[PDB]
Amino acid sequence: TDISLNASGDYILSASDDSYWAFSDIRSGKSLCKVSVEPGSQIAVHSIEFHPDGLIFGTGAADAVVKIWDLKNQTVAAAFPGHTAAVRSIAFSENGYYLATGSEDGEVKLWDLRKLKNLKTFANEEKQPINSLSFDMTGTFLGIGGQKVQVLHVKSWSEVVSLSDHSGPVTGVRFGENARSLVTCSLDKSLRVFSF
Amino acid sequence: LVDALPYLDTEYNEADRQLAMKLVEHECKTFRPTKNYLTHLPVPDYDAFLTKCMLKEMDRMKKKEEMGKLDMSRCELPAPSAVKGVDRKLWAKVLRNAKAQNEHLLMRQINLELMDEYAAESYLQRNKVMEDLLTHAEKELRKTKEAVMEVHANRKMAQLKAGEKVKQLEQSWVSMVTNNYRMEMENRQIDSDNRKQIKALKL
Amino acid sequence: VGRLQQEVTTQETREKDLQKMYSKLSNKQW
Amino acid sequence: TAQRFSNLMAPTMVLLGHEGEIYTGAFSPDGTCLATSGYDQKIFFWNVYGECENFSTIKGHSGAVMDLKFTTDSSSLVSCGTDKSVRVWDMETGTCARRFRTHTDFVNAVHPSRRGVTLVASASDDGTCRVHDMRTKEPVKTYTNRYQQTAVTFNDSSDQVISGGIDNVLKVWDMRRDEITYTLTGHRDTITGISLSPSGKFIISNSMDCTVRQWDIRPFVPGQRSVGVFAGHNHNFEKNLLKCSWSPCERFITAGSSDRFLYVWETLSKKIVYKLPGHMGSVNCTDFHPKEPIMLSCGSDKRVFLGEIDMS
Amino acid sequence: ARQELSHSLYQHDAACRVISRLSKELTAAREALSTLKPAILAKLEEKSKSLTAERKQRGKNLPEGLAKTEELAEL
Amino acid sequence: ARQELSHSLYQHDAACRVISRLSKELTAAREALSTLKP
Repeated sequence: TDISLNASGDYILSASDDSYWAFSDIRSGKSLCKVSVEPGSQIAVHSIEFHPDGLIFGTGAADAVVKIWDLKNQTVAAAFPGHTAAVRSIAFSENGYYLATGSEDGEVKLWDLRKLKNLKTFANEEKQPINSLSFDMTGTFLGIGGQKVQVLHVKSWSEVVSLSDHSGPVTGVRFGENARSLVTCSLDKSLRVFSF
Repeated sequence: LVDALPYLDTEYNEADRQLAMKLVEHECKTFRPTKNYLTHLPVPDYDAFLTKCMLKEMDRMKKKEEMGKLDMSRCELPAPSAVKGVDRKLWAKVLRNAKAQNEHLLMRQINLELMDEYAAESYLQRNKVMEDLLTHAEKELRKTKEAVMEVHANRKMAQLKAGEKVKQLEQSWVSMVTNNYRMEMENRQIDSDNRKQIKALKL
Repeated sequence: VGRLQQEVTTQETREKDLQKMYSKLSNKQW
Repeated sequence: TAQRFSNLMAPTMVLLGHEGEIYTGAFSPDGTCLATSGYDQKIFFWNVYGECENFSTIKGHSGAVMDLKFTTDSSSLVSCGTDKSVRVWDMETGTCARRFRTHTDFVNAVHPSRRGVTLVASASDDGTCRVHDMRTKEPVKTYTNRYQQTAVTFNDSSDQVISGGIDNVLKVWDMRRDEITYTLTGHRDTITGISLSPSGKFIISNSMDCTVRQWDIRPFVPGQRSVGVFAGHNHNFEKNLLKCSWSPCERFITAGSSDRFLYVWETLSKKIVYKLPGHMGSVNCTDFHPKEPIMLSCGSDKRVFLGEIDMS
Repeated sequence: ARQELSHSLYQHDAACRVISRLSKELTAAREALSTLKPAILAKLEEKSKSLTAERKQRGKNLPEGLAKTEELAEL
Repeated sequence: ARQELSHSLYQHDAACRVISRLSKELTAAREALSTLKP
C-alpha cells in the first residue's frame, strides 16, 4: 500500500494491507527489520513515511490509526489521529514543527509535531472525499482535494482558490518549487499540471 | 470492542487496575489526544443572547475585577464644613438629601408596621409550601434510586445468566482440546500398523 | 458467548473427524 | 393468561382409546404424529397437533407389541412383539412391508439403523441379537448371547450393536468383527431399555436396579466409559421393560417409572427437572417430540399424556 | 467539562488500542490450542538527537521567492 | 457534557477491566500450551 525513503537514500521503508510494516536496504537488497503492527488480523495499513531528523515518523492504518513508531522497540512512540476513517497520507515539514492530515470523512487539520496536539482545522460544508494531500516546497501552502481541488495559504490560514477543471476524482498530488506549480493524476484518464 | 461484564468478571482487583492502567499509560505515553473527540457535540457560544453591555460586564469579571458598589453614606449625611458652606448648591444638596431620607424612613415605618401584622403568617405559609417541595423532592429522589438499583438488578440477572453459558462453554472447550490432542497422539501411535504391515508383507 | 460457541463447535467437528480416524485405524490394526 | 411453549391445543393433552397396557410409544421424526402400542396389540397413531385425532390404527400382531420405533426418514414404523416377529409397517400404505419371522422367542426391543441401508437390530428372549436387512429374508448377523436380551440399539454409525439383558452387563458387538469388542459393566439388575443420543456419543440404559447410567460409546475414550448415574424413578413388581429416551438437544434424559411419575433429568447436572404426576400406573415408555418441547408418556393405565415442558 | 470529556474519550480510545492488541494476541494463542497437532537507526537517533531540535539554526526565515497569497489565486 | 463525561468514564473503566481480563486469559492459554506440547 505505501513506501517511503530514508533521508540518507540507501534504505526503503514500507507498509502494507496485511497489518505488517517492513524496512530494507535498497543498496544491497537486505531486509533489516520487520514487525507486525498488530498480528492476528489482515488490517489496512495504508500510509508510511520517513522523517529526516531520523525518527518520530509514523504509519496510518484502517481504524483511524496514526501511530508514530518507537523504532528501536517495535512499539508506538506518538500519535496524530484526527479521524474516524482511515488516513491516506502523512507529510512532515522540513523542520517537523508542522504536519497535516486528512481523510474522506471530510476534514483536514494541522498538527503540533512539537507537542502532540491539534493546532488548526480546515472544514467544509459537504464533507467530500479527500484523496491526497501535499505541502508546498516550504510548508506555507497545502493542496486539499479529491472530487475537487483547492489550495490553502497555510501561513495566513485562508482559502485562496477552488479548482474544478478535473472531470473526476484526483488520486495523487505534488507541488513544484516555490508553490509555483501543482501536479496531479486523476480518474479522468489524464495527468494534469496546474501553475500560474 | 469493550466486552467487560463486571458482575461476572468479579476477579478484577485494585492491583489489576494499577497494572491495566500502567499498560494504557505505556500506550498513552505514545498516543496523545490529537483528535477532536468533540465533533459529535456543538462548539459553545459562551456569549449567546448577551447584550453589548453584558459583554463588558462579563469581561470585567473575566479579567477578575471587583464589581461596582453603591455608596451608602447618604444615610449618615455628614454636615458640610466651613470651607464648603459658601457653595449654596452644596448646602441645598444636603437638605434635599435630608428630605429624601425622611420619606424613606416614613415608608420604612409603614412597611415595618404592616410587616408586624403579616410577616409571621406569610413566613409560616412560605415554610409550609417549602416543606412540600422538600418531601416531594425526596419522593423523586427515592423513586429514582430504586430505578437505578433495578437497572443493576437487570444487569446482574443478565450477566449471571450469560455467565453460566460462558462457564459451560469454556469448561467444555478446554476438555475437548486436551482430549482431541490426546487422540492426535493415539492416531500417530496406531500408525505402528505401517510397521507391522511391512514386516508381514515381507514374510 | 457467540465466539465460545464457535470455538466449541470447531472442536466438536474436530473430535468427530479424529474418531472416524481412530475407528478406521483400530479396525485396520485388527 | 399463561406462557405457552408449543402448538399443542392445551398445555397437557390426554389421549384415550387404548384397551391395554401401553408398553411403547414413539414420535415420527418429522414431528407430525406419534405411534403407540402394547398389550392390546393394535398400534394407534395420533397427530401431535390440533384435536390429536387417532387418524390411523394398524393391526396385525398376534401378541403384545413390546417395542416400536420409526425409521429415521419417517417412511416406515418398525415394531416387534411377543409373536416372535419383527414387522416393518409402511406409513403411506399402512401395510406390513416386511415380517422378519426368524426369532425363536419373544422380541423385546428393536432399533432401526439411523442412516445408510435400513437395518433392524432386534433383541429377544432367545438370547440372540439379530440384524435384519430389508432386502433379505435371512438375517445379516446373529449374535448369540447366552441369556435373554431385553434391549438393543445400534451405534450412530450403524456398525456396532449394543445390547443388554438378564446378565445386566451391556454387550457391544462390532459388526465387522462379529465379536464383543467391549462390555459396559455396572448395572446391578436386568436392563429394561437402551437409547442412543442424537449425536451418538452417549447411550443411557435403564435397569430394574432403579438407576439410569450414561455410557460413553465413542470409539476412543481416554478412560472409564461410565459417564454418570441418574436416580429417582422406581421399578415395581410388574417388571415391565421400562424404556428410556433422549431429548433431541441432549440437555435432558427420561426414563419410564413404576411410581406413576414422568421423570426428566438434566444431562449435565443429573438433577430431576420434571417429575410430572398424572399417570395411574407404570409409565412404561417416554419420548420427546423431535422439533418442539413436548413430552410423550405412555402408561400401564391405558392413558397417553402429551404435554408441554419448559426446556430451558 | 469539555476538557475532561476529551481526556476520558482519549483515555477510552487509548485503552481500546490495548484491548485490540491483546485480544488478537489472545486469539492467536487460543488458535494454536484449537488446532494443536504433535543499526543505522541508532545513527537515526543520533541525527534525531539534533535535527528535531537543531534546524532553527538554518531555517531562520521562509523564502522570499515563495508565492504570495495573491499570486497563487491565478492557478 | 456532564452526561457524556459520565458515560465516557464508565466506558473507560470497562475498557480497563477488559485489559485485565484479556491479560489473564492470554497467560492462561499460554500455560495450556505448555501443559500439552512439552
